[PDB]
Amino acid sequence: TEISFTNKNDTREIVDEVVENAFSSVCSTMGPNGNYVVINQLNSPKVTKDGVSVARALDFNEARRNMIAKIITEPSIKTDAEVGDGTTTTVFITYHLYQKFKDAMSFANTRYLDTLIKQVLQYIGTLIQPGEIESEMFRNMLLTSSNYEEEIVDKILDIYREHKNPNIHLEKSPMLPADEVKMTKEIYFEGSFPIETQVPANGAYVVGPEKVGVVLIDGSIRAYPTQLINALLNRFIDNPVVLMARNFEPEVIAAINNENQRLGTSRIFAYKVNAAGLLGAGTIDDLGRLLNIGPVFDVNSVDPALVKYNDVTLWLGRKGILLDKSIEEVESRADSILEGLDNRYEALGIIERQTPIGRELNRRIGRLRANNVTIKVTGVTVSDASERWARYEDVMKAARTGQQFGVIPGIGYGYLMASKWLEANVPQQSDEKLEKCRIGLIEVLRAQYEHLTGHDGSAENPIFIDLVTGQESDTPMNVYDNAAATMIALEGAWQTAKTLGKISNVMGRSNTNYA
Amino acid sequence: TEISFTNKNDTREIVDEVVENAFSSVCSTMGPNGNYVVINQLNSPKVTKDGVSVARALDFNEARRNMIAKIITEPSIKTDAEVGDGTTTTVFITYHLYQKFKDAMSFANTRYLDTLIKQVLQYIGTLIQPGEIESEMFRNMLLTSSNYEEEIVDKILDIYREHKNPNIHLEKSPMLPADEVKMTKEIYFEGSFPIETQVPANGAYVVGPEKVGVVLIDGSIRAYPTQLINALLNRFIDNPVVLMARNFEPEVIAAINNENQRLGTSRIFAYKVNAAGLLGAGTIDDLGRLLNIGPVFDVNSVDPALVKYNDVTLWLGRKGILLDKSIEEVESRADSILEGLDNRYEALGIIERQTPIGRELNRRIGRLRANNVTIKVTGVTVSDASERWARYEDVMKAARTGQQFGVIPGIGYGYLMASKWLEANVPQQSDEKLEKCRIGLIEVLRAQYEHLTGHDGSAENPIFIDLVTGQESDTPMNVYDNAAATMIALEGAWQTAKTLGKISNVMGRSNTNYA
Amino acid sequence: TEISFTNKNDTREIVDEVVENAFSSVCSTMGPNGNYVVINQLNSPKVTKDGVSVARALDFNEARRNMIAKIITEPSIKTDAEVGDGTTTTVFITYHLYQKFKDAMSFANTRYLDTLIKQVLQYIGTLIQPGEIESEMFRNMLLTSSNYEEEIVDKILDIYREHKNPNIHLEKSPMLPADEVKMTKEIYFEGSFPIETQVPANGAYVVGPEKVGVVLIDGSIRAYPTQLINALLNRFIDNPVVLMARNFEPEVIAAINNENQRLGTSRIFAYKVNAAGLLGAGTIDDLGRLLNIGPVFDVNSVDPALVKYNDVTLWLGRKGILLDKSIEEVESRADSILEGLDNRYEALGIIERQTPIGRELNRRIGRLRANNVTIKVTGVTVSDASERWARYEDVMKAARTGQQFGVIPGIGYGYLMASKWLEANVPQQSDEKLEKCRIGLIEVLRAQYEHLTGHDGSAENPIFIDLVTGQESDTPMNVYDNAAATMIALEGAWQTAKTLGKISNVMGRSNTNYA
Repeated sequence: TEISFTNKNDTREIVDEVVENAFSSVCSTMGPNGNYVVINQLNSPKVTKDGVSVARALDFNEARRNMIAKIITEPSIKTDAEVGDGTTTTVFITYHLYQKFKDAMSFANTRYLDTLIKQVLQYIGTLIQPGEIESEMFRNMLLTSSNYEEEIVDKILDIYREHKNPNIHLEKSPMLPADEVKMTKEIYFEGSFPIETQVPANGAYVVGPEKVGVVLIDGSIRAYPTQLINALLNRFIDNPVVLMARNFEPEVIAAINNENQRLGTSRIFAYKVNAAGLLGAGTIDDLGRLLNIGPVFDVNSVDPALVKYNDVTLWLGRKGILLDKSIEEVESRADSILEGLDNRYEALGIIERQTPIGRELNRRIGRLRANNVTIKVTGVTVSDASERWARYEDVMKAARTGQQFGVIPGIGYGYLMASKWLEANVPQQSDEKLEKCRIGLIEVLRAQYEHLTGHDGSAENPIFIDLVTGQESDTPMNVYDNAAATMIALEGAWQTAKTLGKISNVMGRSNTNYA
Repeated sequence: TEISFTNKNDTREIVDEVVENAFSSVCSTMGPNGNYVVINQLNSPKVTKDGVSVARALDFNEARRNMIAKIITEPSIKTDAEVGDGTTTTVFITYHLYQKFKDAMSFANTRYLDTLIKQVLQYIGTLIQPGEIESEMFRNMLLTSSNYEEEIVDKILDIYREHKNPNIHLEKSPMLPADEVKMTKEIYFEGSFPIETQVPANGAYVVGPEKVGVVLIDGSIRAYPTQLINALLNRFIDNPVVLMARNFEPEVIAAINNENQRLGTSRIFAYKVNAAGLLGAGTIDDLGRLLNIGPVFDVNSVDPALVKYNDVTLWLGRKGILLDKSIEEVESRADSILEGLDNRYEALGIIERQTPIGRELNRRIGRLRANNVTIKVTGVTVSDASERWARYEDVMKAARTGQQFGVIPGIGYGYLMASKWLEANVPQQSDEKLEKCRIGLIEVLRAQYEHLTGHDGSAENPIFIDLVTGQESDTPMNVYDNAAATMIALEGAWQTAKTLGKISNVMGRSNTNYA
Repeated sequence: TEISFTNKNDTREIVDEVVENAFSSVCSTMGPNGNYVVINQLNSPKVTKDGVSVARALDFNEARRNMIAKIITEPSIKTDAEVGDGTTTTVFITYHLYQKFKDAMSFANTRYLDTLIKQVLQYIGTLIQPGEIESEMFRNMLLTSSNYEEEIVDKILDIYREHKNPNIHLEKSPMLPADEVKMTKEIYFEGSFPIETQVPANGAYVVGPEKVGVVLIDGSIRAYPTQLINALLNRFIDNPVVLMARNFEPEVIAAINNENQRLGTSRIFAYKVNAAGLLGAGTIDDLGRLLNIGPVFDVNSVDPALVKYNDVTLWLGRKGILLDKSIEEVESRADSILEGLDNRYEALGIIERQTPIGRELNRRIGRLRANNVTIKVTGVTVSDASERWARYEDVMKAARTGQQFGVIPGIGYGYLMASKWLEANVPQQSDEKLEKCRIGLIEVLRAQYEHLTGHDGSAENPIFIDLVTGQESDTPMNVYDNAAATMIALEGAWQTAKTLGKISNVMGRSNTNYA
């Protein structure tokens, strides 16, 4: 009376059965006619607009059906865990590419669906328009908040009414009053303690003295740095010898006794910086003498822990320098601004296609340079504080898109003009007739605008291939414009839902063990 | 055997049904023919007229229908949170606005439920005569209690036959005869302790010495005001300052030892004031100067704890001032009558349109100006005193809307003349055939006519449009007029009958997560 | 509950509904068009491909079908316990050997068939490519990753360039610079604690080897010595008394934790060794007389710790011993490998055929030699780091098998040189009609290549030279060459699928009891 081999037809019509009634709960709910769904709780019923929590609660009770829906819901909500909004297109064209019931073979109709979606990504990134200003973020907030609380919209318009991308703050309010927006000076990036005995403080880990001797070795110092025989002897009773590096902290974390238990009353300190990024020349550059600490040392195992060039109790600069769980420098002089302008024009160059890898020096640079704005809300109840927190997370990632990424034009416009492009690209019968059938099916990218204007009437997209829907235009019979979806959801979520449409049809069984 | 999807065929016939056997549940119990409903209890049955408990006990057995009807039983009690009555108006016309089964497209058949009910709100501001005389409350009380009990209504008509709407005190009475209506010498609000040392007396809570130098810090006091080091040391042995504070208690509440544990033999008192109201020009002017407690200090963040302005002795006057469990102050002097005239012109003059927000003096503001009336009623048992207590709170708030808002004429008046308003507004074929259909459906705001005169016969509405309708004329063979329905019910319960006959039609799913 | 007699056709169709739907489980998951299998957990699913984690999970609910699928899958996980792959080829070709089902009368053509399959395997052990150098192994690493990363590709080749046959390990670290090649001398073998009082350490269990007096029980400790305290008392602080025992510890340990933990409380060790093999007596001997454990003790439990043979304590050599969860060494210098591993290297003269006598033996004895490279993965994002993580995990297994088990031209090239070899046959042309039908179905040695291309098509027996051996290699329908499988898979899979096609039709019934 349970689940076992289902072969294949009770797992053919069990995956034709939950890509339908998890599709039809976010096919009606699209857009301005934003049809509600009541989700039960343990408690009283909640009623909702969007498919986010709907896909969270897509719970059947036959553990087969629930099991299979546990993957059609999963990246469609992980994508909005990333970017906030954009599920309702993913969980839509994951059914319009689940029309691929036959074409699961690796060579022909998925090499011409890797390359064809590759040209689609190419023409999209070509087609992307500079959605940067906040008066069309006023247009985006019409739908990304479901016009619920424009107070958070006014807050984030005050946020990026200040300089672009400061330390955008994360804070709720259990207390009642004081909506607060404070522009402060903070250069906050990661650096912590290896051992509690390495820190001058223990409460807030702040370095006690200023002008403190800091040794700077960025890369893998593979000398096994327990051999502090003259480098530590330069600063023997003087100051905490601070080392900052990447993640190469070897078993010398057990050889701390060679100074602490053995000779050496100094206050040695040696820990890593943020995770794997291209900042091998930047994450020591923002530290050092370019912002007045010390030498910008290359990723190398040279200049070991034995002896240094020179260390002094005049070593830091006359700015705000404190070790923390993530080390804090205030009053940055020039170099953070230099690397920030460098990666700013780097984030102006390749913003249009938006390939992050190669540009994700912007993982920190751009997050770091513009200083700090701290935020506080008014929470009258835990429930609506969490709701306005979720809406704050909606609008702040949308602001991240509208600044670092961009905002694409209208809704199916990047698909209907992609259908012009799939008239521009190869329309012939390719090396397989299934590939010609597949370009006949990737003619049907336009289903998103088709179904969206089927909320308003009528759903006749093939006339609208030619000229009528353009530009920033996916024309209903209302206004023809003033609707622009966001960008990186509509592109990366597009690609990972192509992976969804080719994965959930190449699924063909179900079993039950325990591992 | 549990929750699933229901769409559409299992959710058209699951929410087209629970606005029927929750429709006959509170449309039967209307009017003269008060066709009872047996509500089961934990015990023996209760038999009921009034639709409050009839809505509150709306319990099917399936979690689906229960889960749906939880949001149609909720505006019924939100009507009671608004005024107290109008529940069966709400459920009746949320079903006669459940004629939006299929009309979900964007422009026409939603904006003639937005703008058309906006014009009906315009004719609410136009139509409602402010009924202040109690001979129209006489017309209200014939049916507004569901023709059940007139003794408490006779009590409140004696109150409004005496000095109208005083501070009616709230207290039970465990004795059978002798309903007491007594007038005392009281201006009434309360005071208690957040901290055990913050009460002056321990025997009977009465402060010993009079002629207190009473300083006030009105705004957000982050210090939890232990700042009294000079104005308290000028009255070091005499008496404690009767202080008033705000609800902001930060981490300094452990640091109030600067007054508690340190010097100062004082007997200090501190408590909060009410929350913020949007008639701020009246609901802090009644607190600061009209009670004559102390100074009127402005809301700002200037003048820190270094030095203050002045402390005078003779700020108060020879009147009744005593601190107790509830503070007693008697004989306010000069501003009450002229201020009451000024604020009644301010709350009657330019708000003829009558939005509910904008005239919220009827919350409590007026029970602080007017002195006191203590009442003692026929209570012998918790159950029936609770029942007449619920009916008491139903009738007195409708009476206070008759005192501070007004009372519109009758039940058949506000739809059969607001259908003359749909001849004042456009009755022909509008800009869309969907708009023509929508005003043809709002032409059936005479369903109230049909429902009132179908208890007696007959519901022949096309003839009696022109001249018969006044007042309340949904023609019985009795009187044709002379009973009145209340005002803010037929506005606000009307508005939430619009929105919740606009919600529970388009909802088409019922899912589950579990917290 | 009613586990009973099936009789007997209900054991034809309790095994034809196990072997057939076990076959349609993992006959699709081969090849390019790998249709996934969704293994459940008792939580949310795990979507996988290979027949390893499918054949773990071929779990019908019924106790008859579980009973039958416990014999088709015990070779499927013993196959990849032996090497790492060959599972899906095993339990595929068991169904294509279980059309011998119809020829249940088998003893005439089982002396024939099983000797024929020996000659077929002899021909497969004629069709050899002993790929040990990086000539075509370069093509293998080129083909397993499409040259993903030349670090990931050529780095393990660089490990094989200098250091012979290492134990390769990999880790993660969120850092960019080069991978951490760690050629450190530790050799894995087994030993842990019976009681925490036995080990000198408790964090990492590391022994502190000095004057180490070891008494050796190499064998199964079966003489039940409770008398192990006399030489313990004679050798109390004179040495850390180390008794080595087998993994078969009897329940004398309940008479030891109350005896030797008590008075007579020296640093006593008595726990497990590795499994029953020649290095079961070899890992205690190469570190034995050479590096202070002791001379050869026979596989026995004779002469307990009344008194030792010799008091061998101070043989502390150029070595490092550390007890662990499994006790290992650090930097041994004696001829531990020159004692026996040269005999294993000349026993790698079999690796032409690589007979199963040896496929366990010389991996267990020979691959415990020297340095074991343990690295950490890099990658500028988490996602690509996980990608090259998994892909380096992939490539090290094929590299291990290429060093270990050879690399054959695979897909059907083994099987369809074999079927051509059986066309111009094993020269006894079958005069027996049973044997003639059986050689006609050992012409369904072709079905693995046939079905592997028949996911797309096409293999027929006059289409040898065109599609099978055109072009003269493993031929996918792009380039017709450059693919390779591991040779042990299409050797041992064929052997044990013969011993599952010999069962399961000479199976006739199904009883129950608990012994």
